[PDB]
Amino acid sequence: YSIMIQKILFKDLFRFLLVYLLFMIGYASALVSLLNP
Amino acid sequence: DSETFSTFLLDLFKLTIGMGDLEMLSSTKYPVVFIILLVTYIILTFVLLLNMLIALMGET
Ligand SMILES: CC(C)CCC[C@@H](C)[C@H]1CC[C@H]2[C@@H]3CC=C4C[C@@H](OC(=O)CCC(=O)O)CC[C@]4(C)[C@H]3CC[C@]12C
Repeated sequence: YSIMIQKILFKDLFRFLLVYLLFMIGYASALVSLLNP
Repeated sequence: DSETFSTFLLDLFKLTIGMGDLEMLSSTKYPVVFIILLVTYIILTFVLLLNMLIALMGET
């Protein structure tokens, strides 16, 4: 189980995190730009 | 500082449940690293540790 967790953590979780980071930051930036003080 | 630890542990477990607020961080220096550490703590507890428990039952 530890070996499997290490395997999934490095390979699949790297791709998922890298996929999510730009999407999240850009979408949140878009929402922030939407608002006007 | 046993009393401080005793209080904070209850607060931290409550935050782990998903209810409460992290108001105690006012006395901390370098709050950013504390935020990051709590972020990673939540990520490990919810995403990886909890998921592996889910997976084990399915395969067995
Ligand atoms: C995730 C699994 C494997 C670990 C199990 C979690 C417990 C170790 C945590 C969850 C809630 C925690 C408790 C939350 C509140 C208290 C009361 C606290 O003493 C007090 O009464 C002062 C604080 C208060 O009165 O609320 C001492 C620790 C204890 C038992 C905490 C110690 C650790 C506990 C039992």
